[PDB]
Amino acid sequence: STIEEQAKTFLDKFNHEAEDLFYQSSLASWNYNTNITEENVQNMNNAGDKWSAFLKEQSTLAQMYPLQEIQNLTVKLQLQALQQNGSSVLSEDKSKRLNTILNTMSTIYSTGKVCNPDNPQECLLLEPGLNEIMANSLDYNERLWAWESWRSEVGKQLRPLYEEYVVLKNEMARANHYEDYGDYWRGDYEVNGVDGYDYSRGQLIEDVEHTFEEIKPLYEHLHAYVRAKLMNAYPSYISPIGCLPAHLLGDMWGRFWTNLYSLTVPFGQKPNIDVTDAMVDQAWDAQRIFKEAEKFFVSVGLPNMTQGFWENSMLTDPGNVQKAVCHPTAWDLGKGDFRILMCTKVTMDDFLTAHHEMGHIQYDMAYAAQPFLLRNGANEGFHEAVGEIMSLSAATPKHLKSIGLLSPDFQEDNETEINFLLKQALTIVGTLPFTYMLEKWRWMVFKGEIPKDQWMKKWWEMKREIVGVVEPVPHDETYCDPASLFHVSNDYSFIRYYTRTLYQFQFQEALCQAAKHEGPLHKCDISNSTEAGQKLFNMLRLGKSEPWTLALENVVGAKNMNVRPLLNYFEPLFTWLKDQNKNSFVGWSTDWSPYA
Amino acid sequence: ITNLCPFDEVFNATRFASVYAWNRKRISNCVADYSVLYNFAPFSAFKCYGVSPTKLNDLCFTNVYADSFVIRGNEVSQIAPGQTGNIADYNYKLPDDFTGCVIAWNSNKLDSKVGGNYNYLYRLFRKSNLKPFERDISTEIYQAGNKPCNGVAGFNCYFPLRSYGFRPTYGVGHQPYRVVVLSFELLHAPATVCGPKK
Ligand SMILES: *[C@@H]1O[C@H](CO)[C@@H](O[C@@H]2O[C@H](CO)[C@@H](O)[C@H](O)[C@H]2NC(C)=O)[C@H](O)[C@H]1NC(C)=O
Ligand SMILES: *[C@@H]1O[C@H](CO)[C@@H](O)[C@H](O)[C@H]1NC(C)=O
Ligand SMILES: *[C@@H]1O[C@H](CO)[C@@H](O)[C@H](O)[C@H]1NC(C)=O
Ligand SMILES: *[C@@H]1O[C@H](CO)[C@@H](O)[C@H](O)[C@H]1NC(C)=O
Ligand SMILES: *[C@@H]1O[C@H](CO)[C@@H](O)[C@H](O)[C@H]1NC(C)=O
Ligand SMILES: *[C@@H]1O[C@H](CO)[C@@H](O)[C@H](O)[C@H]1NC(C)=O
Ligand SMILES: *[C@@H]1O[C@H](CO)[C@@H](O)[C@H](O)[C@H]1NC(C)=O
Ligand SMILES: [Zn+2]
Repeated sequence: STIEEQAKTFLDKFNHEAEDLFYQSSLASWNYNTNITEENVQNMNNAGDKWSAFLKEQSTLAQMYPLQEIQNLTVKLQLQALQQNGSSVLSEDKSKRLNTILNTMSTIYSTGKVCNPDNPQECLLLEPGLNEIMANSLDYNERLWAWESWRSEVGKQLRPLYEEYVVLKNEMARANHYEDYGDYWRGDYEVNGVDGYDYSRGQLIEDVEHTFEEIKPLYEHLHAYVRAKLMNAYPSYISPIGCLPAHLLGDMWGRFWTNLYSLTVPFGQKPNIDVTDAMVDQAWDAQRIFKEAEKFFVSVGLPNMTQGFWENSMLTDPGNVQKAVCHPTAWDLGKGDFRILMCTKVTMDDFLTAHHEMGHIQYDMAYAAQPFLLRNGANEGFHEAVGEIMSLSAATPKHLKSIGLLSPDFQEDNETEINFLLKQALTIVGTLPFTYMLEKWRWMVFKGEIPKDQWMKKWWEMKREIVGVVEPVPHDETYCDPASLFHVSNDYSFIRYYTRTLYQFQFQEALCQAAKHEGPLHKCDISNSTEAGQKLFNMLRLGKSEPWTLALENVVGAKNMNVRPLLNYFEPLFTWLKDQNKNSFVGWSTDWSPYA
Repeated sequence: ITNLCPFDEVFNATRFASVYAWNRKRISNCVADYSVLYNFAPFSAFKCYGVSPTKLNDLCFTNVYADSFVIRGNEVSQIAPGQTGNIADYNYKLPDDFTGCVIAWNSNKLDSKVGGNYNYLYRLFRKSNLKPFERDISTEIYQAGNKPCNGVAGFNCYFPLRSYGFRPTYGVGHQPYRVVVLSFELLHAPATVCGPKK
């Protein structure tokens, strides 16, 4: 008699139908990914097409419930998730144009090659073949050639594509009751209906910036140290007072400064903890690695792995007569089907990635009890953060010393934690300014403070200020530098990594406070701590059934994204950098450029 | 000993019924060997809500009913007095004064198929909850809405029966489970079924 109960009945039907079709689609996708063949592709495409058609039919059926008279948070949230129009709101011509634009950008990025006028038979793609130049070469001129060629052949050719993309996506968002496509992306964090836990779409902009003004000291000192470690590598090319040239960062776009570790290592004599030799001497296999991972997860208090996970998952490469995807992934096929897809080798990195993926699977198992639409992380940044804290706590010396990979005689001299924290900061805090600046630039482009006449002019102006990276060549408006990245020209939000990076350390510090940790934060192991496991599981089992602020309060104790745990993690490194930065300028001046 | 009950047929039957069309077998007059109730050694749940299983083969009743069907793994807990859910409400309801046993065992190897065993049904939608020990096999369009359905399954007009699509790769909570519930009717009549004469 009321809309709220008809909606409940419709959701009851939809949950079962969607669960069936989603399981079929996921099973087809898994069968393709482990058994790359010809018929598997057709099976996967048919399952995906059926799932998409069913989803569209249910979406157009759910519009008849106005959602205004549904005074139940769960039903209203499920219908709101199911009622999204998406690209089906514009004209058919405009939707087809947008789809073609997206497909063209994705293909041209995938098929992106480099042309060498010196030798026509020197074509390289973004595949690691080109990546060794931007990750291992020690030549300024060669790195400049690679950078300029990539920005000239791919970046210049994606300018009008992105220009029309912006207009089409803005029209889509405005037709979807959003002032911007950037507003559409910021809607992944919006919470309404529950008092005290309300969180606004625009409130993200003033929070991400607010947590970035407290990152500037640590990142500035890290940038100063890294720069100081590059004049010796690149003489008369770094200009200590100036910024870091764009093509010397150990990466194509400077997203992670991971490859700079071999050049900016604090103490060369002391090595890093590498238990790969120990775990290959002790006759370890992939099965043993995953058994140790579930032993860790049981010790912290979470349930062990399902019996069907051990027989259905693919943990070792079947590459005798077969093909598969080397990407380590965690699969929630639905209806109690959990799997892990990775070609595990005997390596410490494989150990950490196994911990991370099994953390993903544990989160999936935790929220598997929720309805189909509410079976996801409370926001886009919880899956990856929850997975990352597992590898964060797995790599500590007191965990390897316990499981036997590190013999119980290791001495942790204070020079080694500096190396570890600097290596981890070159990856973690070295990407926060880039992520923040890229997402801010893309938001401003979408909403409109950046005209098409000044797309490049702002992009470097931000890059010379927010992240302290200076371009080596004066790119004109023909180029499109912030379109060469994988995520930007693929319909992917990028602030997810920023929020994930902050949530990682928030969760880690919360579970350390629950585990009665004593020393510094980077030496934390949450094993054998059922309190930390229970505290984490309280948030894990929620799924999307509760606002992400409430879920964050269920572990951290504060309903806001805080950067203080991140600064607490790198506090010894921050002190060492502050001491080491003496007799060297800290910061950068934007009024410098290598070309001038 | 040549009066054995047909239990060895109901437990070992090669075709169990759907939960909405659960099959009732009347054990009328023969020697009830309740100690042979171990056809499937790993019974998932053999729970007696009346006389204890040790004393089971001692009492004499006038009639026994065996209600057999197949349900989901997490839906086994709904086969109990005073339970709620799809099975208890719309498919199979046990009275709070139930006197008998519930024997559920996993049958993943039997009632599952690689492509999906769409042979078991359950009533997802019903106007009102079932009364204890009464069935509803009708397939009539459930009028969730207010406009008359006219017997056409469309908007706000749902077909009441949904299929358990069973696959061997499911989790133990979604794998098939064969359930036989024995109700021991003791009435104002001579007790025909008796225990073994051991
Ligand atoms: C968690 O507890 C376990 C045992 O409860 C400990 O790990 C080792 O367990 C073996 C079992 O035979 C024993 O040698 C010791 O109990 C432990 N060895 C060492 C060197 O500690 C350990 O306390 C914890 N394991 C971790 C943190 O990985
Ligand atoms: C799965 O891989 C196996 C090889 O071990 C082979 O049967 C075939 O490539 C795949 N199966 C099917 C049914 O295509
Ligand atoms: C909202 O609906 C769900 C599902 O029917 C129910 O469990 C929940 O209790 C309802 N909310 C409130 C506040 O009762
Ligand atoms: C989706 O399209 C329908 C069609 O009229 C419209 O009523 C609705 O406001 C749109 N947006 C939603 C459902 O978020
Ligand atoms: C997982 O733990 C449970 C105990 O709750 C038990 O089934 C067994 O010890 C473990 N099973 C597997 C498959 O690891
Ligand atoms: C800590 O490290 C500093 C240099 O980083 C060193 O001078 C000092 O001796 C160390 N403290 C010890 C070894 O206790
Ligand atoms: C029970 O069924 C099996 C088939 O699963 C078959 O051996 C026979 O019908 C029965 N077994 C007996 C009576 O021992
Ligand atoms: Zn991942």
